[PDB]
Amino acid sequence: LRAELLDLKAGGFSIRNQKGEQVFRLAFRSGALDLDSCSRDGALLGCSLTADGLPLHFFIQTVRPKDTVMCYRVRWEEGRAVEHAMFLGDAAAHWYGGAEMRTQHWPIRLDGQQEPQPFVTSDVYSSDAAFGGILERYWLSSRAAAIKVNDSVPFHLGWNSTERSLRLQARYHDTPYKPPAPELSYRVCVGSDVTSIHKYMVRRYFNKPSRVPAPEAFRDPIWSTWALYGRAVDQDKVLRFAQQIRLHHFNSSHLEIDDMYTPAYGDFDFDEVKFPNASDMFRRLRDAGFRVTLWVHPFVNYNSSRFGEGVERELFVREPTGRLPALVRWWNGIGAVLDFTHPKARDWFQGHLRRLRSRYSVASFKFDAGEVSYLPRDFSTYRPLPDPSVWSRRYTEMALPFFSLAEVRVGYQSQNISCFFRLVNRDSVWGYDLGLRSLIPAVLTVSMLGYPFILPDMVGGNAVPQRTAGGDVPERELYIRWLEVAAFMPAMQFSIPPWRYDAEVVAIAQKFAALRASLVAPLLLELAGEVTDTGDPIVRPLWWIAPGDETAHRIDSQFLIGDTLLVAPVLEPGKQERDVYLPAGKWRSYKGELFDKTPVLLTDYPVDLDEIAYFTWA
Amino acid sequence: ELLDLKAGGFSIRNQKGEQVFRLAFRSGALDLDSCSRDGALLGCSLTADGLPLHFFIQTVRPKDTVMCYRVRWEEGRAVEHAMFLGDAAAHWYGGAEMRTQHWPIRLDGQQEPQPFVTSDVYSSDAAFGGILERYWLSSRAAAIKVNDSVPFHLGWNSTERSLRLQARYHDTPYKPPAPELSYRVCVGSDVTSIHKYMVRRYFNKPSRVPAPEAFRDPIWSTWALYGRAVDQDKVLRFAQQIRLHHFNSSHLEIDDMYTPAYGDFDFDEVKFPNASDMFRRLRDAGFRVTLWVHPFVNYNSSRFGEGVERELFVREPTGRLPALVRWWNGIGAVLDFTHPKARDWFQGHLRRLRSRYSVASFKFDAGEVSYLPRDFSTYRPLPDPSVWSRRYTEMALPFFSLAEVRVGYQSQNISCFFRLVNRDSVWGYDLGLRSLIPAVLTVSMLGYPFILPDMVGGNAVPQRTAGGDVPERELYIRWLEVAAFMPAMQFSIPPWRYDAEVVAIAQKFAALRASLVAPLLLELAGEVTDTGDPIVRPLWWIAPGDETAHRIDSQFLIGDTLLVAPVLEPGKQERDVYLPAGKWRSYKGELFDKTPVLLTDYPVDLDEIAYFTWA
Ligand SMILES: *[C@@H]1O[C@H](CO)[C@@H](O[C@@H]2O[C@H](CO)[C@@H](O)[C@H](O)[C@H]2NC(C)=O)[C@H](O)[C@H]1NC(C)=O
Ligand SMILES: *[C@@H]1O[C@H](CO)[C@@H](O[C@@H]2O[C@H](CO)[C@@H](O)[C@H](O)[C@H]2NC(C)=O)[C@H](O)[C@H]1NC(C)=O
Ligand SMILES: *[C@@H]1O[C@H](CO)[C@@H](O[C@@H]2O[C@H](CO)[C@@H](O)[C@H](O)[C@H]2NC(C)=O)[C@H](O)[C@H]1NC(C)=O
Ligand SMILES: OC[C@H]1O[C@H](O[C@H]2[C@H](O)[C@@H](O)[C@H](O)O[C@@H]2CO)[C@H](O)[C@@H](O)[C@H]1O
Ligand SMILES: OC[C@H]1O[C@H](O[C@H]2[C@H](O)[C@@H](O)[C@H](O)O[C@@H]2CO)[C@H](O)[C@@H](O)[C@H]1O
Ligand SMILES: *[C@@H]1O[C@H](CO)[C@@H](O)[C@H](O)[C@H]1NC(C)=O
Ligand SMILES: *[C@@H]1O[C@H](CO)[C@@H](O)[C@H](O)[C@H]1NC(C)=O
Ligand SMILES: *[C@@H]1O[C@H](CO)[C@@H](O)[C@H](O)[C@H]1NC(C)=O
Ligand SMILES: *[C@@H]1O[C@H](CO)[C@@H](O)[C@H](O)[C@H]1NC(C)=O
Ligand SMILES: *[C@@H]1O[C@H](CO)[C@@H](O)[C@H](O)[C@H]1NC(C)=O
Repeated sequence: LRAELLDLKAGGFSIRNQKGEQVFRLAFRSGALDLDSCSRDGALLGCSLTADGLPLHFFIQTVRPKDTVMCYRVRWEEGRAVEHAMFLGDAAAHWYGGAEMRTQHWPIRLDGQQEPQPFVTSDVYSSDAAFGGILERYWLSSRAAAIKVNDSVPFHLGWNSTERSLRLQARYHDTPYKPPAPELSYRVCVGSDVTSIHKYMVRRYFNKPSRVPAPEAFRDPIWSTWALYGRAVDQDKVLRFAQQIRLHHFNSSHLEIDDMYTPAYGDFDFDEVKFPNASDMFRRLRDAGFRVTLWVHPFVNYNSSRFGEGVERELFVREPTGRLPALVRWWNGIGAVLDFTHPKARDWFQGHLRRLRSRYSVASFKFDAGEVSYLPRDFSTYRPLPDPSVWSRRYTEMALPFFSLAEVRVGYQSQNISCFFRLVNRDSVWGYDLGLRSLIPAVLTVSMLGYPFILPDMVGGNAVPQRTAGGDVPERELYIRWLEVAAFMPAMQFSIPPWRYDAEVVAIAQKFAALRASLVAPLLLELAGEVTDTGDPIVRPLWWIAPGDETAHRIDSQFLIGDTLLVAPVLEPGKQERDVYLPAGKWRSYKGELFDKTPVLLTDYPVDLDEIAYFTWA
Repeated sequence: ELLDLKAGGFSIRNQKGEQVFRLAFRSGALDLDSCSRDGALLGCSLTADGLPLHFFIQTVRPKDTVMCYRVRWEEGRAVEHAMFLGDAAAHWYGGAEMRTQHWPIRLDGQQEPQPFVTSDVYSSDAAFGGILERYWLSSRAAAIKVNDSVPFHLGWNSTERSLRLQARYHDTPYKPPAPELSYRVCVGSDVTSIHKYMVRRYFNKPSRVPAPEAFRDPIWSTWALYGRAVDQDKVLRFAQQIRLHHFNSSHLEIDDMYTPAYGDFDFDEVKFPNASDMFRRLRDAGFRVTLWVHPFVNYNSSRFGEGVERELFVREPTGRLPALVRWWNGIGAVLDFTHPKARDWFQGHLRRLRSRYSVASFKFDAGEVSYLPRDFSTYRPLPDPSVWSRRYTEMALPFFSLAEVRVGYQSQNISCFFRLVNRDSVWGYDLGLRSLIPAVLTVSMLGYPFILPDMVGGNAVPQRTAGGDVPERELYIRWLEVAAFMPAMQFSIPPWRYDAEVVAIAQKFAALRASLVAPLLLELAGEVTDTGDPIVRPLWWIAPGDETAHRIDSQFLIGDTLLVAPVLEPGKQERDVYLPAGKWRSYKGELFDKTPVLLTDYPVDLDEIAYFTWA
């Protein structure tokens, strides 16, 4: 059976574009159709029975929303689980989108075998199976086809590398999804090029942020206490850090005071031991020209002076019967988690944040955690969440009153929250496993999902022992190369500072701060103001401007800021040159060279330790 | 044998030809053409709808006078069989402690099968109480034991007078280690013989006897008298007042609340400034002391953190974190008595209280799985959740001599006292005066000889009290009188709360208990170890062929030789008394030797109980 350019068989379907290329192929894996049960009424193709003879609500509806776009609405509705296997295709077909992951490849590459698991916001820092804090049920092909899985679906995702398939599953057994009868539905749209079809899908499904964060956050470096000091942060260390930033002649968007400044997790005011005179600390920081943000989280531990208050006022996520709080474990221990569906728990959280601003003139907050992997398997909330990841959304709404200098590390339809979105903890390693090579794939993936204001975590990574190339801190060359690429991303955050290394590392950092300020920042601010209208990302893949270009489809070592700044950092140790691809148009190099014969690969393009290759539209 | 199997159910007859058991299949019907016989085994492979089935009936003749029928129905589809109680002449005993306790068993209205698990029935007429067994006995000398394997749920239907026996795994605290309903129906010559066979087969006997003074001297509890507000001064004033009114004491039981928070084991220094001195004074005044304990650690307990970190608590289903519970004293965790570490932790605190304060033993309160979460996990798995109650009652074993528990799930071989759940200060069968004999008989039937019928006069809860503030004078006296003849006797609201006559009546019944009742209780207690027979016996125990003895809920036996007939109604100075076969000497000296007989309008004044001794 043919529905426009879609071939339906018993065991699956395939779709072609007008050129006659196969741009989508899908197998039914929880059963087969009985084609004799299928009838066509206009654009609608419905089927009533499976091949085994079970009743079924299946349909394919053809929709022509534009002259150059054909969409296919698909529904398979049976307690029997639904699975369709979406084939990525041959080596020339490259896919983008889905979730932030621990090992982030661009284009998407998933190794081995994974049985479908809940497609929900998880902390992937320790897990290569899980799906990260920022995700969307959206996959885009370099062959100008895209799939959006319906928000209704109790959606689980697996993969099979042998047949290079995504396993799309709807199920209600062994999952944190509740019903408001499994149901897998989605829309496949086919366009003329990858950029056009992407823009159609983004405008249809994702909201835009309508505001821009503080302009200094797109220019001056952010300074975090976390990687430098860890939990042992205190009043003296914060002031010594602030002083050292000024003496080494660096600007600051703000200083972010991290874990731990409270006596217990759940308390909001300062530990009087480690911060004897917080008021004085903030007065000195204000006088020295530092805005300040504070690390906050949705947890109240059992030994918090606020745990009792939360239980009695019922501000916590509950066990399934909805009567008592449910205990959770996070990286800082055991307690409850605040229910952001509950107006009282929202007012309670907000009240403590407004008190910290009122008292200490704190500008905004680092909103840490927010993943449903830190909620119990099965739970209840003041308002029901059949889709559990909507809890992540509700937590990110806590940033709205302080959006201007706020960061969150989760996004579930959080795109219209006009704050920064931080990548989960990068490790001080070179590789794609949360390392230097993960940065461009991860930022591109997040940008694709409609989150323009991206903070790529910490320059040099978090320097976790056993996860650090160089033992104690990231090795010198890793720090420099990271610093360089980080200078061209929308927000830039140091923790382990340049003066931990040597005068040359400091000099390189000062150079990239100055270059960021004069070249990058004016363009970031223009593009940030443009988001409100266009909904286009700030960090763009090479294929954005060269959508018909197979090399631009594959590249993970280069990116664009808007359409006009092309960046090609060195991402390998012991290299003073790299290959640079210029995809289309005329490009002026940082040294003044005019390249007007494109597309072209520049072979062995010189880039010394203290340099990055960048090119501007001509 | 004498079992007729049809498609829709079966019936069983005794050798006299009476129908002693009738059961309907309610989750399907048998295809009789699928049934074949190999010796005593009758197996069937398909239902009437044509579904595959593991069904069998095996005939077993274990004794000359006993025929048993092993039945299995094994299908995720729930199994339900409806057991018919029969006509008005058929009377049934056993099952669970209930809020409204009738004898024989009477269940009103309609109840969908619900989990047959240890619950706190104080506020609930549907639920099954802390002491229960899947065991039902007929006055027609038939009994059923439901297999321990069954994920067993019980309902009832008063219209057809049926028990609804259900096996299901959906919406229940039962986990599997495929629903399965199996049971054994045994038929004997008389109700007492068949009961003794079933008890010896299924229930263990306690091999030890509690402290002899617990069967003689009254127990004194602070609970109904003082409530939570109990203090060091109040405990000492109570102890003094017991001595000044010339009463003996087995021991004084200090109840809720003596700790700063629930989960702490040592004394609140505010309400008990010098606990050591309090216990020294009580010891000098000749008082043994027991302490109220429970399996909960509240979130505001200084011990909650320790329990979380050492993982001593019942967990949520994934078995990683503690699960919070609500009980009558707030929100916290519950200790996992499947966990050796949590058992050692609990025991350690109890041994410290004995070592420090010379406390004799403990009141082990709660223990029902209705205070555990719907779905939970434990160090060792409990596919049958009520085994948690068993594991909690094992905490009494080292202090059994003066211990009480209020739950029993195969806890019979734990040689401590078993307390009825809170009696209310009312006359009726809803935890009132009329509930006492049915409840004690029901518990005795399940192989628990050492029974404590809670508090003389009840707990005096406002809105659940005949007389407002305390139980009305006549209720207190009648309760006191029947309580004097039960295996253990516990006052809380004391006689001197009322008047000199109530005190005098209490002193009389204390003296009578000491000289008549206590020597017999101790003999029968020592006999349990060998016979496994209860102390408190129904009239039908000695008169098993007697239809009147089958029905009576207002009389009981201590052993075979002491017959008790208390007044259980306000404004009555007489009652009808039934004497079964044999010769009886009344408390006034009258020889009744023309029996069985109904004594009509037998005089019993306010300060008296009717009792008779074998002659
Ligand atoms: C992953 O995909 C491969 C290829 O589709 C699956 O392997 C096939 O399995 C079927 C049985 O259903 C065999 O008859 C085929 O011969 C297999 N083909 C190959 C190339 O191995 C495999 O089953 C899938 N794995 C999972 C976990 O679903
Ligand atoms: C911001 O984005 C959120 C999330 O998509 C929008 O919230 C949805 O709004 C519609 C219309 O009111 C509701 O029916 C949905 O239930 C909302 N979803 C959630 C998860 O809250 C919100 O309206 C957006 N606001 C703007 C102005 O863009
Ligand atoms: C006391 O009673 C308990 C419970 O009936 C007995 O424990 C059982 O012992 C059997 C056989 O050794 C085990 O297979 C069961 O697992 C135990 N059941 C439970 C629920 O714990 C115990 O053995 C009895 N002890 C004595 C001496 O009578
Ligand atoms: O503790 C402060 C720290 O928290 C977050 O990182 C933690 C992460 O969420 C865990 O998965 C990991 O095991 O532990 C990390 C801390 O050691 C946060 O992302 C980080 O920036 C910092 O705020
Ligand atoms: O509070 C001590 C008290 O506890 C027990 O009785 C409680 C019962 O378990 C609850 O169901 C009821 O709602 O509240 C009762 C206390 O008010 C116990 O049985 C009793 O003897 C005493 O120890
Ligand atoms: C997607 O979900 C919406 C809301 O549940 C529903 O109306 C629509 O029909 C679904 N689409 C398909 C193709 O099943
Ligand atoms: C530092 O801040 C000052 C004041 O806003 C500004 O004029 C200057 O351009 C900034 N320099 C850099 C390198 O960011
Ligand atoms: C009762 O349960 C036991 C243990 O699971 C089993 O072996 C036995 O056969 C069952 N009895 C019947 C009658 O099904
Ligand atoms: C109770 O039994 C009657 C008569 O046998 C029957 O008609 C009725 O449906 C039963 N009720 C329930 C709730 O099963
Ligand atoms: C009370 O206890 C005393 C001292 O042990 C004992 O001699 C007496 O027989 C007991 N009397 C009663 C009525 O319990």
